[PDB]
Amino acid sequence: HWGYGKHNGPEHWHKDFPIAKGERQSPVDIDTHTAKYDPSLKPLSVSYDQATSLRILNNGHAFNVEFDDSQDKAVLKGGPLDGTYRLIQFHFHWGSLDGQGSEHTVDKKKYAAELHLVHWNTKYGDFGKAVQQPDGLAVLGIFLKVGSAKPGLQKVVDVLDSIKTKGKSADFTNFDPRGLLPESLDYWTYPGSLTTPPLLECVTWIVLKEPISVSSEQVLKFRKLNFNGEGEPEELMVDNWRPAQPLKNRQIKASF
Ligand SMILES: O=S([O-])[O-]
Ligand SMILES: [Zn+2]
Repeated sequence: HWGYGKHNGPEHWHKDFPIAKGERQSPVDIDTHTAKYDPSLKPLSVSYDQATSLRILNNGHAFNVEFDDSQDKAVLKGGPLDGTYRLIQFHFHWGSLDGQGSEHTVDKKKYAAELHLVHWNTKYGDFGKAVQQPDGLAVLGIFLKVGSAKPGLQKVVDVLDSIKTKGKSADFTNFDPRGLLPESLDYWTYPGSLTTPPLLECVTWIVLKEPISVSSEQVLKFRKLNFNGEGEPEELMVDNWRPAQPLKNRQIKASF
C-alpha cells in the first residue's frame, strides 16, 4: 500500500496512480519573484464561528480532525473562489526534524509542518462528487515554524495519545479552527491537486504567506504517532510530506 517509506514512498505512487505525473500536481515551490500580484483577487472570506468538530482520527498517514459538513456551518469564499466551500477536515504534514515537514516551499525554504484545511464546493452536493471536478476543492495551506507555543493547538496536542495507531478515533467536539489562523490572510493561489493518493487535480490551493509558530514540544508530540496499527511493529509517523512537483507553466498569483 502507498506510504512514505523507501519502498512505498512518493517516488513509487505513479505506478498505482499515474496522475502522479499529471499537469497540475501538488505541492510546488512558490517562487516569490515570479508570482504575479493580481489586483482583481478578492480578500478571503473565512466564516468559522459555527464550526462543528466531531472527532479526530489516525488514518495511517496523518490525523484528521473531522467536521459536520451537512450544513453551511464553517465555510470559505472570496479569494479566487466562486461559490461556497464547506470545511470537512483539517490535518498536517510534518518532518522528523524541524528543518523539513512542509509540502509547499517558499523560495525553496521548507517549514517544520504544514496545516491543510480541506473544503469542498457545495454546488456538487458531496465531497465524493466534488473530487471529480476541476474546482471541487479549496485547500487552505498554513505553514508552521518552531518558536512560541500556539495556545489554540494544545487541544489537538493533548488527544494524540488516544489515537496513537492506525484506525484509532477519538471524540473531538467543540474544537474552533479560528485559533489556528495567522493574523494576516495574505495569500498565493494556484490550481493543483490532492497531495496524497488518489492525487486528483481538483484543488484550488490557497497558501497563506504568514506562518503560524508552534513550540518544539508541540511538534514533538506529532512525531510520537504511528503509521502502523496496534500490535504491529512500530513505525513513527514522521516525514509524511510529498516533495515539490513541476509547476509546468501554471501561474502562481499573489493577493499582495
Ligand atoms: O489535502 S492535501 O494533502 O491533499
Ligand atoms: Zn495535506
